[PDB]
Amino acid sequence: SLKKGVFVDDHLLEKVLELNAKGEKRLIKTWSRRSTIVPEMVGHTIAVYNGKQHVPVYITENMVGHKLGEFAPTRTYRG
Amino acid sequence: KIRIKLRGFDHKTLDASAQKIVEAARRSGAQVSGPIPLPTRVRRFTVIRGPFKHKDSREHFELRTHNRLVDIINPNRKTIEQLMTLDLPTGVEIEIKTV
Amino acid sequence: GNKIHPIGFRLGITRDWESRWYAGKKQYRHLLLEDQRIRGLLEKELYSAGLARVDIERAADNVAVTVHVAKPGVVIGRGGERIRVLREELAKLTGKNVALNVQEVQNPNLSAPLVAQRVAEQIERRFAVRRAIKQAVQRVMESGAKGAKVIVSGRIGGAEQARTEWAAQGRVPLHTLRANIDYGFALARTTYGVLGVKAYIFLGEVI
Amino acid sequence: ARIAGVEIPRNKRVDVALTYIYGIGKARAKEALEKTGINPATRVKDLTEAEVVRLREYVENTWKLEGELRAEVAANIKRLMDIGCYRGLRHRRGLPVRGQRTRTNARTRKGPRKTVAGKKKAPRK
Amino acid sequence: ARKALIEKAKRTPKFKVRAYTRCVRCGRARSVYRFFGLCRICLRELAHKGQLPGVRKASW
Amino acid sequence: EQYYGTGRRKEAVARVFLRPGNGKVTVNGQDFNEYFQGLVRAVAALEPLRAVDALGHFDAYITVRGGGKSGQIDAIKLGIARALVQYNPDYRAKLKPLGFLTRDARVVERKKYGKHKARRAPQYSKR
Amino acid sequence: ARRRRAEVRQLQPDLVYGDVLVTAFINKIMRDGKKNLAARIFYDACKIIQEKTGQEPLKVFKQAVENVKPRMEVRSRRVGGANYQVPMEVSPRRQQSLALRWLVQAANQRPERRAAVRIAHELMDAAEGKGGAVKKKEDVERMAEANRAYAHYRW
RNA sequence: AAGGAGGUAAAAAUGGUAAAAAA
RNA sequence: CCGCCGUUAGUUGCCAGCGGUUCGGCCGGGCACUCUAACGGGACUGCCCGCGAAAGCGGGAGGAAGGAGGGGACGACGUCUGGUCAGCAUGGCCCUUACGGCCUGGGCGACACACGUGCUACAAUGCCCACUACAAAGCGAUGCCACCCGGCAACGGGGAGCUAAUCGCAAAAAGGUGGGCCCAGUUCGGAUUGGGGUCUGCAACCCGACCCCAUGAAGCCGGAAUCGCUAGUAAUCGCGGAUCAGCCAUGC
Repeated sequence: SLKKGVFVDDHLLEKVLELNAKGEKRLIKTWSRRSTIVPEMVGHTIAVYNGKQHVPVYITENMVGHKLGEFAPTRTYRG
Repeated sequence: KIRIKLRGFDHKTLDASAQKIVEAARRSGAQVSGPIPLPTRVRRFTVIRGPFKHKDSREHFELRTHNRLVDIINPNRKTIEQLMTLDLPTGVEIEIKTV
Repeated sequence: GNKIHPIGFRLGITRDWESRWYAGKKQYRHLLLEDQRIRGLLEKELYSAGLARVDIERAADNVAVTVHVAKPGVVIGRGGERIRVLREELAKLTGKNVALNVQEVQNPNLSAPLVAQRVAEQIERRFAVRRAIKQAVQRVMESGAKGAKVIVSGRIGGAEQARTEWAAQGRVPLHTLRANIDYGFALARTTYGVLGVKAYIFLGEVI
Repeated sequence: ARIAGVEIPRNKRVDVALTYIYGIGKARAKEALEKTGINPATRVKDLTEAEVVRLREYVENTWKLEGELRAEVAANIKRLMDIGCYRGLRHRRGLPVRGQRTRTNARTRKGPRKTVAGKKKAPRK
Repeated sequence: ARKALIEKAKRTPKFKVRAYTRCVRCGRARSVYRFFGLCRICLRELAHKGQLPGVRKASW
Repeated sequence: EQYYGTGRRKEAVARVFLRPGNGKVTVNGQDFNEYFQGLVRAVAALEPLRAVDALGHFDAYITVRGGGKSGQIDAIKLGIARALVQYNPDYRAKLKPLGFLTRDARVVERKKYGKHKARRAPQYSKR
Repeated sequence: ARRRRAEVRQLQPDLVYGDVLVTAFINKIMRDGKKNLAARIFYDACKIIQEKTGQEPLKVFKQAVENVKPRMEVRSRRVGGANYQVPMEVSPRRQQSLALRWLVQAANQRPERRAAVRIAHELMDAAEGKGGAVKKKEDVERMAEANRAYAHYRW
């Protein structure tokens, strides 16, 4: 992916800074499952946008520098 | 010291030009470097038969453009004069370059 | 049941392009585009009196609006006026330097495009196919070819089953190279569908 | 010769003898071969114990092998079960971790094949 | 669809990696020879019609 | 004064110049025994001057480029067989039943479309 | 074809010795378009024979040829929904071909150390008479003999 | 060996597939 | 289109002729020779020996070229109620603030099988490392990029030349010359996979490619049956292009 820098929405930065400016209520409703789970996202509920619903994931650490929607399966039925 | 390049579409009027032009230069001047045959520029195209999904069975096609060269030694008034305007290549353009 | 384009077959020395100018790799595309739009605009809004050749000579800005038409008079204008607006429509849509041409062939039944054009015209106005078309083949053979194959496909009077109709007379060797065959295709369009009109006129050897 | 995990290669080029080891390829072979000193072309059997001991000293010190390595991988795999990242999601599914193909080919990341009954098709004649 | 597709290529979008070829004398994006700006069948028909310049019925 | 041979096979130009001598035969800048080192068809192409025994009595300049090495060798056979047929048209009449006059008829046929190797047809199915 | 009689077509008068059969055997050792190293291999083998024994290479070659000669080869006869398994007096051309090729695959069969070595040792035993291609020669002979009921059942 | 004809022995594992219709 | 020869042509070539040479056809000069591309010539059983009621036939000669000289583009009258209104047209039919447009993501990459076509393999004609040469074709101006430097590499920084037979892709591989490996799942095979970088592009999770360390699996030559191939053809081996930011290209 990226090499000199790292991709994440700028709106994710700017909206981290706000819900950090209050330590406010839960839910981040990203309408783009792209944007890396870059360090400063702590571990809050991510209702990432699938195409169907809003997959809500409680982030940990074992996932930091690796994409958000990289955690939503979307493709139903496995084997 | 005059280096003229022939850029054309068909060898026919291409050499037909080259004949009179070189002679008219030999006419109103002196020695003229004969119409050298620069390797004819040809392009490659490969389409198929019909629109409907067939991959194999086809028809190939190719672009035909022709390149040549003419030089002289003296910038005579009369050569310049004639070999300037006196032209009708219709569908052929050329390049004047110096050396 | 094919027939590789007899005109695309003629490409040797038996049919010169309908566009001879210099195109240098780059500008060549836009040249082809602009020019094709000229052609296309002509073909309809210049129809009136039927043309074959859509030839154009160009180079640097210079344009040659060259046409082979089956009539010049009632397509040049009552005072050389039809040439005016049209030529300047070209010039307006192709801002450079336009130069009209209305060369005329003294024979209609010679030259397949327009022959087929009339052939399609008759059926377009709902005429009995086989009769009139076969006798049109006979018209062309009252003019003087060595062969004329004017086939006509599509819906024949409707009846769903759109076949193809056999009309011809005299030998036609479109396989042969030095045969010099003008071939012309006319689009037949009935209010009940689309029919095809192919004319094949064979001229002569030693040319 | 148990330098690495009970690793005993025997009479051959020291390079191949060193490559017969987990966590040590041919590149790593010539690498430690230039860092410990020992000559590649010369056999590993007819060696001299001093250069040998200092060699194995350099070996395990600057890099590590099978023990931690595969265990470390499996721990990153525990993370690949942490919330089950798509990587580890499919790695749990017993399927390729890449995003390749599963319509047909999957004969190594998964086993061979598990026979069914086809389910047939639509007209082909 | 089809009409808006031409406008999409006509207007030319924001980022570079969004453009796509288009046979202007037929209207198609895939396999459009970006020398003539024409598709495969567009190209074929225009050549056979005794219209395509430079090129010839290749028989090498 | 010079013995020249136009040597061509599967497109490769063996420009063959000749003066008399012993065995000085330089192929495009190098001796024969390196510019075609290892290849066994090399010595075979030395046949023409061997079957006329005048292999010695020559000091060659052999410029040879294009196509392929072995092809160049065959092209050298042709260049020789054309160089001597020049300065003694008597060798000519006897050299034809050996074939040292024929050039070639075996060039790489064009990649035929519809098949892989110009004739090699792809696999059939049906079932 | 069915109008023609095809051909055999002259091979190559050996790029060295000066004999068709040498470069024929070379032609069958040949690694599909790589006559280069295969011919090289065969020749290394030859000169190695001439460094082992004393008998001539072309001589022992003719001995390979003869010592493996399928004088009569087995085939099959015409009789509708059945075929008689029928041997027949072969031609010297087809015998030579079969032969040399059997020496070829017998040379391939040996699990030795190198190509030249293989072809060599193979040629030693097989020219002598204690080889595999020879075993199949004698074999097809036994087959032809046991099928002497199919003597006038030759197509 | 030519045809043509006259009396004797040969050779198909299986196959269901409709229909007002178009000239 | 392609092999032999002919006329013209000379910033590709060229000492073949001569002068010099940091000894490079680099510095002058020629067009014969390579060559490049237009008009040509040449082969017809024309001729020699015999056979056949003829066609035709064997053999032989001159020939670059022998009896159809090699490959192409050429595909009738017409069968298939073959396919495609989803490239394009065009009869009807239906919908019409939606069966129309945008945008955003997800997706057409799913996996329990089956099959078609293809790649590299299982290997000592072998693979690995070293060294030196002969390609035709095509492509290339916000493209080709030589070049030097940077980095283990990916690739990046500075930076000559070209709308090109005159600058570059470009490193051909096979061959060949020197050493290893020494019959072992082997230094054979690169599949799985993690560990980190770059490059693309707004942005690479599902979804790019490239590189560096490592894991180094299956696989020890494939039965019922079947693919292609008659001469520069099999096979082997490499190369350019179309579309392209990129690349799923083992495709064409």
